[PDB]
Amino acid sequence: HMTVFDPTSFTADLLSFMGLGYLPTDAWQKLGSEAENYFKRTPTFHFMLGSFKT
Amino acid sequence: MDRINESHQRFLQALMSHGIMEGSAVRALHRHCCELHKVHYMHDKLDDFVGVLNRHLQPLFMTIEKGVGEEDGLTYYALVNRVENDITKMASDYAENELELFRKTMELIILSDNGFATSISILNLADELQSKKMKKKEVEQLLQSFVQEKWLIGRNGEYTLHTRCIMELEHYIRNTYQDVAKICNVCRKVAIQSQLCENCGIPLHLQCAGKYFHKANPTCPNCNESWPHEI
Amino acid sequence: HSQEQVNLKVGEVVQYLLIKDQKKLPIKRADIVRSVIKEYKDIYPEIIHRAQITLQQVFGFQLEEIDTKSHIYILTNKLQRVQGDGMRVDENTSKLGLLMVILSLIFMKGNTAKESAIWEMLRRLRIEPGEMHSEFGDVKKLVTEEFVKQKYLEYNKVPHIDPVEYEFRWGQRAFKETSKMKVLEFVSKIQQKDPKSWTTQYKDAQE
Ligand SMILES: [Zn+2]
Ligand SMILES: [Zn+2]
Repeated sequence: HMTVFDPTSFTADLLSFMGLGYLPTDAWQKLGSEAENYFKRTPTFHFMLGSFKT
Repeated sequence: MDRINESHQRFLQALMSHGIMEGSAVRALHRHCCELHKVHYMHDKLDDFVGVLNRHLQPLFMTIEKGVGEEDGLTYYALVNRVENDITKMASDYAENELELFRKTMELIILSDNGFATSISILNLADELQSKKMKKKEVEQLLQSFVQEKWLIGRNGEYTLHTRCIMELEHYIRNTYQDVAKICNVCRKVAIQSQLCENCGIPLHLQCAGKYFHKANPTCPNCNESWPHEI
Repeated sequence: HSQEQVNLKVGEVVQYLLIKDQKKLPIKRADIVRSVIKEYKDIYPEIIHRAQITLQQVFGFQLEEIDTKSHIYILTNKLQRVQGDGMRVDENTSKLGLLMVILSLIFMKGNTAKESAIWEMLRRLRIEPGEMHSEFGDVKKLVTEEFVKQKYLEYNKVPHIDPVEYEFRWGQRAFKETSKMKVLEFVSKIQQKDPKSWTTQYKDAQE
């Protein structure tokens, strides 16, 4: 006996978490902000001075 | 002379992600970083806190600078690069023709009396580029990126340099555009938006004009003609 | 080798690591040594060590090798990412939401998923590989190229299947930046369940 994963139930629950009839404009940002707490991603360093060739 | 610890690292990560932050948000970030990492929060030690970071960032040619917004008079902190070398040229944000257009737009902003470039002026600069040509749609998408990344500030289809851009490029502008960049007669720093003497052309920051002329017959500090603008 | 010139090289390596991380492409040790360390390559282990220590101490960043054979590195976070940690919410935030959904399907279905199964799921989230998306643009390129070059995903031909077909696995960067148990915790949270509800996946995440 294996606990089978239901991808259709999964997308239904994602859409609810994202805000339900259309998706709010911030739906993927909302999901991504939750997802970041499960990753160990580093921010990146960006600048303009010295980026010019040449 | 604190040892750099996780509160400093958390602060630096947040500032790296934002590029620039307003002063009241920075004070709140400092407090939150101390609480998140069990460091005793001292409201009176923000300068020391930033100073710890800057001591360690200095050999990386990075620093956390402070500046004042030309429009709003607010204090900003920005993580800025401080060197031009073979490694910094490996930055991958923008293509060569995109940065050519950025430089020509910056030049027009520096030259302009108002400190803003219009959409049409940027489209005309793009059409004059000697590099691979960009369509109108591509120019509009590039401008939206420059605004999103806080290199430009955009208002009704007009663009000026972001505070972040002035903070990082202050000395680059002074040297690359020494013939044309406005140097405030009061504080001697680059001015993008300014009040100009209409007789002799010298510039003052709007905040510096309010201070210097704070007087019922105000006169230009350079040519002594009466100041035409409102204080 | 003067200590001044070695110090300067260490700083250059740190700068190079930060700049080459800008789009989360992995960084080859051989490129650090060739392009930056140059005539100091006889002491490259010391120089990369000192750069690694600087990134740990100043930034809270960890250098990690994700391929032992080609010696390619990434930078991961030593600080726990939390709600309210001060980090900017931007377009890379939205991309991580999409990636997490894909990683979830792959892991929950036994650590491999056919490309067809991934697009079938994503269609219910109003994503189509061939239509520009209001958030992600070219999602076919984002999922099959960008995520793959970042090593978040593997994109592999299904062997011996005569009409060419592709399947997805987690990439080396996913195994270093997240974990099976963390993804199980995300899936459980979304579906208002406990991680131990998924007995099979829970055991896989423990080993
Ligand atoms: Zn001034
Ligand atoms: Zn005058």
